[PDB]
Amino acid sequence: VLVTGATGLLGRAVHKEFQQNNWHAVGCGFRRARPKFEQVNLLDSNAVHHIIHDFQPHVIVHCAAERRPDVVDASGNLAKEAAAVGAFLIYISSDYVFDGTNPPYREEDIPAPLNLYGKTKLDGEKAVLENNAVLRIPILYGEVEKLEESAVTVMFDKVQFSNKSANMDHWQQRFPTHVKDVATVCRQLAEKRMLDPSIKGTFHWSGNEQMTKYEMACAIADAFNLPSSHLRPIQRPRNAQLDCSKLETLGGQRTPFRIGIKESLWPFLIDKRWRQTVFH
Amino acid sequence: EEGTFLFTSESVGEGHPDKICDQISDAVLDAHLQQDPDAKVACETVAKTGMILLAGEITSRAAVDYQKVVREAVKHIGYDDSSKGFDYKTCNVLVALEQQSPDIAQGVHLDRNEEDIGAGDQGLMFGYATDETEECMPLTIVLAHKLNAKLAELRRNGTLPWLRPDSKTQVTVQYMQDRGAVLPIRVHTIVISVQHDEEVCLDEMRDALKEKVIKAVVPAKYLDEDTIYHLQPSGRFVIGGPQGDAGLTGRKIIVDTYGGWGAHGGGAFSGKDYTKVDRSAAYAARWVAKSLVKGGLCRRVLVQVSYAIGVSHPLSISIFHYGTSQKSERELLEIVKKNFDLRPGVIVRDLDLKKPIYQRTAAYGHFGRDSFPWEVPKKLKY
Amino acid sequence: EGTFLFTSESVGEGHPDKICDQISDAVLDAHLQQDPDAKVACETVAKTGMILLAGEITSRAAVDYQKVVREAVKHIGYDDSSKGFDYKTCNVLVALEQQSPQGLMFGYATDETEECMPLTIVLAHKLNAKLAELRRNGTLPWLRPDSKTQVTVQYMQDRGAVLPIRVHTIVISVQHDEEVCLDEMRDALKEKVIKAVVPAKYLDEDTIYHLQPSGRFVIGGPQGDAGLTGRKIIVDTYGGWGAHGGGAFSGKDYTKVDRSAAYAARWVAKSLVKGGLCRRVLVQVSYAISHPLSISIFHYGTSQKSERELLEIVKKNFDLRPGVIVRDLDLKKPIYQRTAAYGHFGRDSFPWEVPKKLKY
Amino acid sequence: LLAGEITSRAAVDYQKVVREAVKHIGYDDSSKGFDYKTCNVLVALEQQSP
Ligand SMILES: C[S@@+](CC[C@H](N)C(=O)[O-])C[C@H]1O[C@@H](n2cnc3c(N)ncnc32)[C@H](O)[C@@H]1O
Ligand SMILES: [Mg+2]
Repeated sequence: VLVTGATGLLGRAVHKEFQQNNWHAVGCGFRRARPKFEQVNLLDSNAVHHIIHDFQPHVIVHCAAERRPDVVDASGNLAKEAAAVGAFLIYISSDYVFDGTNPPYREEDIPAPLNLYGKTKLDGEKAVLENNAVLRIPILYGEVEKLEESAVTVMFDKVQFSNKSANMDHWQQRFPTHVKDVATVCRQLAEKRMLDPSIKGTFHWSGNEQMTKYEMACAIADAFNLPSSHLRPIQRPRNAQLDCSKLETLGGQRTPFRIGIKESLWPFLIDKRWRQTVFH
Repeated sequence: EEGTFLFTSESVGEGHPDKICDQISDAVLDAHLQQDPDAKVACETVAKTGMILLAGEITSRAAVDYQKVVREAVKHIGYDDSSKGFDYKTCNVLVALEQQSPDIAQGVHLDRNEEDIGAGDQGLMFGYATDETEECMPLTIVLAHKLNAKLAELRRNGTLPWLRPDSKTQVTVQYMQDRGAVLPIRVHTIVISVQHDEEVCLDEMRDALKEKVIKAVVPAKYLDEDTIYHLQPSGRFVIGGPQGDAGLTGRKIIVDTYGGWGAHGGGAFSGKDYTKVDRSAAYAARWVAKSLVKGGLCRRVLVQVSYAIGVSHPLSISIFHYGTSQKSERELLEIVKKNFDLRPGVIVRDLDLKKPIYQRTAAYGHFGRDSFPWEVPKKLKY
Repeated sequence: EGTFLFTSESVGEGHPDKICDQISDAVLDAHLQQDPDAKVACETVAKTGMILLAGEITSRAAVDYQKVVREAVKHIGYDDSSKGFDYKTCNVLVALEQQSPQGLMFGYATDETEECMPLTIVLAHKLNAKLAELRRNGTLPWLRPDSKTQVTVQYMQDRGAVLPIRVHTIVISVQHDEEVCLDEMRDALKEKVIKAVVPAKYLDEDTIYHLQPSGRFVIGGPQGDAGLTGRKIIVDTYGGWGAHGGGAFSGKDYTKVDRSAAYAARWVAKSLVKGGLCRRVLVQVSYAISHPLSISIFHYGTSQKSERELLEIVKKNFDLRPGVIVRDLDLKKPIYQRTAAYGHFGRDSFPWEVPKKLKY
Repeated sequence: LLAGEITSRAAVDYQKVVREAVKHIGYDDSSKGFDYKTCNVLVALEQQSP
């Protein structure tokens, strides 16, 4: 039960989800991993080697961490030694692989992205797949420690401050997905594969709510009973919806956005932030 | 850097003279309670070279041998020989105890129903709670206490028979702010000084402290290679406790509570019965704070209450949740009003404050400890 | 509203613990006035007819402990047995051990009063002072030295700062003679003490008054309640506001960092507020086993500048090495006895209470 | 405990006098009932100096 990027929004969700429900879970990350997670750098080869060859993991989850641009990696190392011990790797990936024209993009569809973050995700999939899962996901939100941990949560300030108006992108259709919903999906693709092989090949998950930046902003405002009138609608895929078929075909989890984003963003309410000092 | 900050809390052993006094004071409270549950007790204690002085006011149907009680407590602490700087067998015990003032008695508890008895004093009191540990206490103060507790346990066990009772522990932790909550990262520094016999070499003690004390108490997660260890700094400490020093009841109020976190209203616990709200309301306030954290209404909370003498009800109640709750601070206040009744006449029953086990509270903190009634969270109905 | 209440208390000079603090610092003074480098840890204990002095002293001075003690008790007002205590006839016991030849500390300041102190404690302090003044006046001749006050203020949250709105509740208990009646006393405390100390704007018809709530306070001073040095540390400081690490002030000399660095930390905190750099602030100082290892500044979001920026501003205006602190604050001079009542902070007379103009 | 009235110019260390006398007498350990090293020494002498 090893989780990478366990200090990130996604990884903290994964580790939580396993450990509470009948697993001995152990996460890791480069930046500031201790005290809650055994510290490990991915690009340090002997470090990666030690903990895997020392822990005896049933399953591994490589989480691609941090968001916000919206404008490198060799993950092959992992698969070599992931499979070396009796366990299978789940490489998390992004909808920034398809062009965003013929939705809903299928598991077996052919990818065609553009520039930074586009194909740079495929090279990791190549490296993982060759030498022996690839669970793609859309834009993520969740219970963030800082607003910049999610491309959804950064907007919250702009939603609150009416005094200055801002413009939100209505161009790009997306499916904001609670990392916690992904956390369970990941627990389900592991809970079963150990019993029912041979579950691998490229996979797709996503929530069922279609939204744009502007609609997400107004969804957030209306969740907190706030004024949204100051919001203004106006190389990336137009709509790369993820055809969530295979894992849905088996039999996932879905948290309604208006409840999940409210649960996640209440601690960043202006009034609460003022109150968040060490001493009264 | 990130929102990182250092914070230190300290604790002391039973041999520290301030805590010797606290312990004695509570030993006299326990002695009185055993025969008179309604004993009025305000017993201050003073320790000095060769001397224990009891001073204060007690009204009790109990009959108590102050000599025995004082000397027996000094025995339990472990000062039994001139070589240790103090001996219960041969020390000076002086007693300056009078009756509680009638003017207070009439104005507080005379001819009144238990529920209507006024606070025994004016005062202000705080309760604090924090999800950074299972005990809902600051890690800094929890480690500080436990370290001293480990030392005396090992002393009594015979595993370290070169230890004496006086000890002081400081614990510094590197903390991260988290949306009003606080997160401990690592133990920055541990300082340990403890009294010892003349026979042992410095390097055996420092070895024992690290391997046999610190590692038994502090989780490996919090320790690392940059963690600074000052064990027995400046050598010496062969003599300790009251000898060449002076100590009093009520001079470790911060050590007794939250190691610098939360807040404090000045009032000292030891030597006082439940009608002294410095203690009873403070225990109550902690019970409230913890109940809110364990009940999931917040991650961190500070509670204030105040009282006037001869008045049953709190003059004021205040809740600060450090923006760690979805509910407003006024919502929490409202929840507190309908689940708690903080008159000393009612708290005594809720927390059972006539039992003679106050001497157990006189060291290693009054809060965050198993089997204390104020540590058992009340389920809230809202 | 988004309002809240907060309470702080104070005590008079005749309160037994505060007696003990005053003597402890009168002792200190008497030593320093003879010996600038005298080391002092003087505990004072008070109970019916007894002042016990205890602790450790390294000094070249020879002090008449009996004159020191009796003069303090005279000053405080305990000059007859009918008042429970008399400097003329009391017992002075000395157990001091003379010879001849690491820690958090907190400063706090708030712009809610001119004195940069929480309004709660400021009013509580001042209430006790009007009592002593009026007792010595002979305006209220039935007054006696032992007293306690408590102020609860209703506050507003305002962007990290705290905004006093009104005085919600006031408690005054004061020792009195056997002549005066209860109604007269209560009528006097409200009209002559409270209305002379609390600004009118904060007093309304819903303000609750617990005046002589005990009903009788004739027995008092050490007779009423044992007193000890160092048992009013929150009254000495911030009245539940800010923070406190645990050390008593009174009876220690400047070489005790519990005192001298605490005074400095306030000095800094009060400089920042009076420099308009922050509406309110708490200053932390970890000293290590030299300059202070770590310093945190919590400006409560009430400063346009960052914490690092405020730190730098602190570094180039303040020397916080114990040695330098005593020079800057003139701590070798023997007038600590004036600190031991009415709180150590919030009075212009003290070096640490005079804000240093900041150049940054 | 030392009690009584003294009028004099000397500055006596009552610590040393009391402790050194008790040492001479031979009370130096708790097993013996009394010890010059650890005993309380209380002074209520009322002294002046004309
Ligand atoms: C309530 S008293 C006594 C504390 C404890 N309850 C006892 O019996 O000793 C503590 C402080 O309150 C004040 N006080 C003493 N007697 C009082 C009385 N009869 N009425 C009101 N206040 C009093 C004095 O300032 C005293 O130091
Ligand atoms: Mg104490």
